Amino acid sequence: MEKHLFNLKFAAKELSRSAKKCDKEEKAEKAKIEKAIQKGNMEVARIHAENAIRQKNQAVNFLRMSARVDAVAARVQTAVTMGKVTKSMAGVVKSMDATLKTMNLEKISALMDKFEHQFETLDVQTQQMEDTMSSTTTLTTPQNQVDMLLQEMADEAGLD
Amino acid sequence: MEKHLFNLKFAAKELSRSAKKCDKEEKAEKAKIEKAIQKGNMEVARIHAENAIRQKNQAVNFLRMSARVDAVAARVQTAVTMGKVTKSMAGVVKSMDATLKTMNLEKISALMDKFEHQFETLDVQTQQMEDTMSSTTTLTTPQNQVDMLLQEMADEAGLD
Amino acid sequence: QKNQAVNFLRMSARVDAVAARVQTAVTMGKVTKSMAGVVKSMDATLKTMNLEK
Repeated sequence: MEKHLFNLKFAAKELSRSAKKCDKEEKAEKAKIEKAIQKGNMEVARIHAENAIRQKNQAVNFLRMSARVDAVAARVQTAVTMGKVTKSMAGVVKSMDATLKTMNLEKISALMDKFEHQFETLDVQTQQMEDTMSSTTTLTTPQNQVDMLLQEMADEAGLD
Repeated sequence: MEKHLFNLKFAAKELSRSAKKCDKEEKAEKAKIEKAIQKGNMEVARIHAENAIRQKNQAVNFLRMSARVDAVAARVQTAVTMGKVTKSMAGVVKSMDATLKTMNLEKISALMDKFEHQFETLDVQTQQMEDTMSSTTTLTTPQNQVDMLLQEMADEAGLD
Repeated sequence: QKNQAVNFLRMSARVDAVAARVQTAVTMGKVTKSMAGVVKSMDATLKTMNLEK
């Protein structure tokens, strides 16, 4: 499908370029007319005048085609990108669906209260551990000593 | 079909070039006439004058052919590019059609309400998850503490 | 030229007035911020320096 989009854009840019040439030729042809009629030739001056004119009207005609073809090119662009979005969206709806069948909310919620209970047990493990761990080395940290220390750095705390 | 377009443009540019030569020869031939009649020769001066003239009228004739042939060349150009646009357009109408038969709007719209329902379920999954997830670690974020904090940075907020 | 002199000079007046009040607004701003500063630093140094100690 892309192939046709690319050919349309190509045809558009094509028409623009050709129109551009015909216009350029038009200007050059004015110049050439002036050189011609400078001699006093009334025939060459004629067919040059003529080719100048046709170059200009061709410029109009081509450039018009460039317009309309460009428009269709735009809408085709929209059509393709729309296509991509549609496909990909179908993709997420499906994968998410078949992953919504085994992930259906009940199993999740269960997994979550299971979660609460779980790390709750983590916390009690922690607490227990730190009780025995702090009652084994506790000879090296009297309560009294810590009291007088904390007081020591209390009264003078911000005095430096 | 391109082959004939290319031969027409070729014939046009051909005629232009030959016309150009005949013109150049014309000027050179004026010069040569002057050299000739400088001696006083009334015969060489004749046939040179003659060839000068015919060179000029040939310039007219050729250049005229260049004009008209160029015109047909232009319209043929339009015909070809029109051809390309037509084919490619037929292409998009068809591919898009046979992709409009299995993509026919009803199935899409269905896919879309299915879409709403789907990500709706996503949101409830989210909400649930964050409830248990924020009620498990919630010991580490008292409500009171957050209140006094937010107030702390409320009163002085923009004072810096 | 003379009436323009009047007109411009009038604009100079009023714009100058607003300029003055804006000046007051800014300096007021500075004073407010800095004052908030002393109230706070002095406060958090009033918590560990509280009169009893």
